[PDB]
Order: sequence, then structure tokens, then C-alpha cells
Amino acid sequence: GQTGKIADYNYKLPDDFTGCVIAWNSNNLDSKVGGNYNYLYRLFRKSNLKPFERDISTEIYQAGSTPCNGVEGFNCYFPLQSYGFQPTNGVGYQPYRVVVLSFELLHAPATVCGPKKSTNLVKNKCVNFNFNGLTGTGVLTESNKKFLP
Amino acid sequence: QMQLVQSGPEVKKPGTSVKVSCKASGFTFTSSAVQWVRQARGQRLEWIGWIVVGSGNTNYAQKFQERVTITRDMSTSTAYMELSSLRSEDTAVYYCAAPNCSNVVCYDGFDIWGQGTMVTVSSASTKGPSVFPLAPSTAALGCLVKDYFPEPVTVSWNSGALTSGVHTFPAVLQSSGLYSLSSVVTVPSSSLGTQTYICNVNHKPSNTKVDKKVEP
Amino acid sequence: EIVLTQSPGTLSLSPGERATLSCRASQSVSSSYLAWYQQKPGQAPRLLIYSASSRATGIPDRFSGSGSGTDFTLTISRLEPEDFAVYFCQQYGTSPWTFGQGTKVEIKRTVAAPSVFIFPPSDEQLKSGTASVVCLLNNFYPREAKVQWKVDNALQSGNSQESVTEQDSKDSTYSLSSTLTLSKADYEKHKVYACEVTHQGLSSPVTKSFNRG
Ligand SMILES: *[C@@H]1O[C@H](CO)[C@@H](O[C@@H]2O[C@H](CO)[C@@H](O[C@@H]3O[C@H](CO)[C@@H](O)[C@H](O)[C@@H]3O)[C@H](O)[C@H]2NC(C)=O)[C@H](O)[C@H]1NC(C)=O
Repeated sequence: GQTGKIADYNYKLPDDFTGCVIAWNSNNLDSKVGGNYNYLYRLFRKSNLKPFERDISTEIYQAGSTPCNGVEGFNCYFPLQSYGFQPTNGVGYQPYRVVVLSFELLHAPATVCGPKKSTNLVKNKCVNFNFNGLTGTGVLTESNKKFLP
Repeated sequence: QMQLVQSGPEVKKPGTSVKVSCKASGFTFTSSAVQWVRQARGQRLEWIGWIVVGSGNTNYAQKFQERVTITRDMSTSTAYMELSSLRSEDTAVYYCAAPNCSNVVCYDGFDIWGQGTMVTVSSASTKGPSVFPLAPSTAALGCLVKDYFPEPVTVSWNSGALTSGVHTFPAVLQSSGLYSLSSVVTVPSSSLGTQTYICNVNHKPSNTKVDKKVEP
Repeated sequence: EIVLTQSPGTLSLSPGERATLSCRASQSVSSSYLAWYQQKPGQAPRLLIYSASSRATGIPDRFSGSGSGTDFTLTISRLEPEDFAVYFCQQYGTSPWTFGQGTKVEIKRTVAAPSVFIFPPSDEQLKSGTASVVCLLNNFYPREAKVQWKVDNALQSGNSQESVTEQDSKDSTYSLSSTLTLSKADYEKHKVYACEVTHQGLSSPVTKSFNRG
């Protein structure tokens, strides 16, 4: 949910979020000396953002009711504006790189997760074993049988 | 209701700056822009510059290109004008401008303007006013206020009434930078030998309250 | 080059007039970004009309005005008695936003004769800083009022200050004051001091003074 310039005008976050949010600070990979002006953000929009929307647009926004033919004057303004990165802008004004994850399920096979057992085996002892999937109890021993590859 | 607020009077010296603020209330100031103009003493209007509350769009005049900065700030939703290197000709009155933008639609004209502050630079020598009587010899008599520092002045008749021909003229800027004006009222008839004729002058920017009588 | 030169300088008619004001431009500008301002002296101007052909939130007596790319004008049918102020053009179609020259309107009071009278300096002037002499003109409708200082065998305007009042309401007349400051040393270099004014309702010029004695 939430409001403000972000999550409401340029990257809307849907409710009932299924994902993860990471924002690790950065002050050397970015905010170059003198000034870092490479990124841009939208300022004015005629409406809000539907969840998971990417509104990349360079058309000049009109605020009043008079059409404008690509002229930057009154009631016709360019929403895109640059970040004011500075070497010592402030602790609350340092460039923050953020990565947001998205988990999703559907009627499809699942192909991303990580298991870990890697437990050493023991032979010739009453042991409760669990290989991939199957489980049981017994005394594992070496054999001379031949399996197909 | 919805309006705009501007700062109070300013009196400065040659070699300083000014700071006039435009408090916007009652409307969405974020989706708006502010223009600054200047009005002299009874002359044509001119243009100083303009900025956008949305930030990143400032446009100044060709002659107002330098020695002026228009800080905006979003925390208090206002607009500030800073004009540096005050000069003698720059004694004038500043106004404010803004449209009536409401969410979806921005008003196409600058409906709301500020009251307009003032700036006056001089030798900075505050001096109390003086009263000079003028009497006739169908008659008119009056008093002239002279030699007071550039500042608002008041002329009364101890009652704020008796407007039977009182002529209060605007203050005049002389060669020394001092201010002066005159107030002359005509007598009702040829009965100037009786009744009371007083030209009391009241002042409040300076601790000067001088009263003088008028006689033939 | 951008100007908003206004053809009508001043207007003087009775309440109820066509009230045509013209603001012809020089370079072609779209008639979408333009505004009219009415400043009654003493307070901030107000918004009257914008975008050439439009109307404000509320305006009385149906102010109407339209033009073209290089022609701009406004008319006020049946000029109401209260509507008497300064009018200013403004265009913001392109920078710079040059403003209007200014027009003035006032009532006609059928040219009345003025009254001229002088104030000789009092006793306090000989012990004060500088001795000044003042003349007062009262009760004249036209603004054409030429004031000449009659120094004895000298017609000079080295230092003479003029002051004008605003238009009267009850009397609808004008008042002017002329002030002269002279050398404090003796002031006796010329014993003849007078002020002459020529006005439409005066015919023969008036010359009145009072030599000290
Ligand atoms: C600046 O713009 C705002 C909004 O565009 C203007 O506010 C609007 O003012 C009008 C006049 O009072 C309101 O109309 C009234 O609405 C009530 C609602 O019950 C109705 O009963 C009245 O008969 C009348 O029609 C209008 O509602 C109001 N806008 C909103 C959103 O409420 C404001 O007047 C403008 N000010 C200037 C100086 O331009």
C-alpha cells in the first residue's frame, strides 16, 4: 500500500505482497564527487499507478486545459527530473540501491528452492535412513548388484 | 477560504539582499508555479522571474538573470525570493503570483496574488518629522510634514474627521532622500477669526508626536 | 522584440461607455496565454480575463474581449460608475513575459475653472533649515496644469517639486501643489515671487502674489 512520491507514482507495490525487499546502502559505487546525475524519476502524472506497472513515457504532461505542442511553459510540464545526488547530501539523502523480489505460485512445476542434508552415512548399524524421497530403517551394507545408469 | 500570504515591510541598505516568502494555503501548492513581479511608485508593471513548485524549472528575465535566487522548499509549501546587491533604483514593491490549481486541473490564470511587500534603500539616517504651518492672509490653511525618514506616515486632525477639503498629498522624495508632504484644508467661510484651527500630526514608526497650532 | 504597447492612453467619459481598449502586439503570439489585470491604486490587481476568449470565476457586467494572433482588445459595455482603475496587459505564451503599458479611465465633469493661491513663508522659516514657498491649485477637472515660478526678472526651474492628489469623490476635482526651495543665506536677492498657471477654464492668465512688507 503506502503513499508518497514512490510506490505511488513510479513503482507501485501491490498489496498482498509475495516477495522479499532488500535495500543495502551505498555511498561509493554511486554518488560520484561533484554530483551524480544519471537517474531520473517521474514528477507529474494524470493518475495513479495500477499494481506492477512500468510507466516509461517522455510526453510532456499538461496541467491546465490548453493543449501544448511540445513547449515547456505554463500548464505543460516535463515530469522527468534528476536525482540530486551529492557527495555529502546527508544520511537521509544517500543513494540507496533497492532490490525487490517476487515469489509466485500457479498450476505449474516449481523449479527454484534449495535443500541441504549432506550428512555422512554409516554402515553396519541399525540406522534410520532418508534418501531423496524414500525413508526407512535398516542396516546399510555394500553390495555387488548392478544397476542400469 | 483560499488565499496567499506574503511577508511584511522591508527597509534595507545598498549592498544587501531581500527575502520575501509566499505562503500558499487552501489549495494543492505542489502542482503549481509561482511568478515574481515588481511594481514601482505609480509606474508600469514588470517581470522578475518564475519557478515551479514541482522543482527543476526556473526561468528568469534577461536583466533579472543574475543577482536573484528563488528558493522554493517543499516542507512548508511556500516560495521565497532572494534578490542580492540592492541598488537605489530598486526601492519598490514586490508582489506574488500563483494559479488556483486543484488536483486534476490547474487554473490557467494567476488568480491569487500576494499583498506585496516593499523595499527601500537609502542612507539609513532615521529622523523625526517636522511641521511647518501655512496660513492665508474663501480661505485655506494647513501644515506641511517634512524631513522624516522614508517610512509610512500618518496625517490626521485629532479626530479623523472634518473632511471639508483636506488635501493630503503623497510623500515626495527629495535630493537628500528625506520625505515631505503637505495637508491644506479650506475654511467653511470667512469666519477664520473664531473656532479652533489645529493641524495635529501623528506618527508611529518613530517616537515623534508633534502638535502645532495654525494662526493667521 | 516583444512589446504590449497599448493604443489608448487615457479615457474620460461618463458612466456608460463602449470602453474599447487595444493591446496590439508586435510579434505573433498564440491567443491562448494572455491575461488582463485591473489594478485599483492602493491594493493588488485582480484577474479579469484570460486565454483571450474566456471568463473568470465571477465578473460583473459581462466583460467581453477577443482578438487574433497580433490583435488584442477588450470592450466594457455600459461602463459602470465604480469601474475606474488601471488596466494592464500580460502575455505568458513565450518568455520573457512583458507586461502591459497601462490605461486609465475617469469621469467627465465639464471642465471647471481652477483656484490658485500661494502661502508666503512664516516666521519659523528664517530660523529653520531652508525657506520654501508653496502654491496650491484646486478644483480643476483637466490634468493640463502648467505651473511656472515667477522669480523677479528670472524664469528658472532649477529646483521645483510638483505634487498631485488622486481623483476626488464628492467633488470629482483635482488638487496640485508646487514647492520651491531657495538659498537660505538671505532670500532677499529677488523680492518678487509668484506662480502662474494656464488652464482651459481660465482664458486670460492669472498672476497673483504678495510681496513682503
Ligand atoms: C479555486 O478552485 C477551487 C476548486 O476548483 C474553488 O472551490 C470551489 O468553489 C466553488 C464556489 O463556492 C464551489 O461551488 C460550490 O459548491 C457547493 C457544494 O455544495 C454548492 O452547494 C455551491 O452552490 C457552489 O456551487 C466548489 O464546490 C469549490 N470546489 C470544490 C472542489 O469544492 C475555488 O472557489 C477557487 N477559488 C478561486 C479564487 O478561484
